Amino acid sequence: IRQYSYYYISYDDLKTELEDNLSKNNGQWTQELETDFLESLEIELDKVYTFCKVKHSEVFRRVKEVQEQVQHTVRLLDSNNPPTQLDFEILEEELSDIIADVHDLAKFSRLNYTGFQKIIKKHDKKTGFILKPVFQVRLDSKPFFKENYDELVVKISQLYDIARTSGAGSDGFTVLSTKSLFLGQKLQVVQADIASIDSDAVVHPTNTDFYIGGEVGNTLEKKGGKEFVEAVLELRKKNGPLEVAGAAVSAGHGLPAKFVIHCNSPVWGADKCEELLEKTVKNCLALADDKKLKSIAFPSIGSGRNGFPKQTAAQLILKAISSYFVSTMSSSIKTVYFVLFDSESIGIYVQEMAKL
Repeated sequence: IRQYSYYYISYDDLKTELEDNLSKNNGQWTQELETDFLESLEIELDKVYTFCKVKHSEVFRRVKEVQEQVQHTVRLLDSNNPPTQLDFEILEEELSDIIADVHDLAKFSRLNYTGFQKIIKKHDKKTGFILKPVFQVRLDSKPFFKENYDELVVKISQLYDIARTSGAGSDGFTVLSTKSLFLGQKLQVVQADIASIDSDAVVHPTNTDFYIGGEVGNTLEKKGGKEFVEAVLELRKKNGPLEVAGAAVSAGHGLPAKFVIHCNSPVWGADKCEELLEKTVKNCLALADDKKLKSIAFPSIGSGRNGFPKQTAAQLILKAISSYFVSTMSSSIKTVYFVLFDSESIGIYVQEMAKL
């Protein structure tokens, strides 16, 4: 049966009134009929307005109750107590009730708003009495709805663009492939200048002395300028040299990135070099979590001048990233970017990501 009141539309009785009065006066209208009709309109407007005001506060009270419930369940887990079957049942019932109310309120508001506009247009046309400006004043003093079609389309189109470009936006870098890990972390292959990527952290493969002359180092220096170079130099003095598989962080001065994570990857052929490449990646991720970062961008570390075969490097890096999020309780990292420039590397990473 539902609450009947959401099915109430003022236009229905207002139309009947307008038409019954027209018919009874042979299609003629009078100031007396106009006075009565404006009274009906004002009554209907107050009815619709007060209803909307009441229902919005009701929704608000119920969502607050919902928040307390879900908060309660989080606190249970924090205290090592299990969420219960009853808790899920109650939460789902409350939510489905709220959405029913929101959905019916949305419909009720739109249809009644359209109603007032349409009954006025009909009235002014059929009667020759121009009521639109006077009723507009009433309508504006009792706001219950506004279409704002332009703003609506703008926002919906933003969501369209975000979803279509897999979250980057069409003006942003290009996302080529996305895979989600079990806990929800996104792995994305992107084509871009890694220096222009505006992730929380960018990874700079380097050596024990923080040499910045590598490919990534160079593009960071191009983008970041003197501030980047000086920041790296300061990090070298403060941190000391980078051990193999070691990582260290500097501020991303002059860079879109907030932080630069510098790592010292092992050389291909060195003792335990594959294991050390994994450790390098996890150490980068650990530092990103340490700074509470939500995103980190890797180039293909190891496969450059360190001489790792591209497929092997990709396989090891993805293995380490997967391992890390399995091991790490409540990581802040939501997205890992793989910033690649050529087709073969893109192909290799896409192939390896599918194997997970």
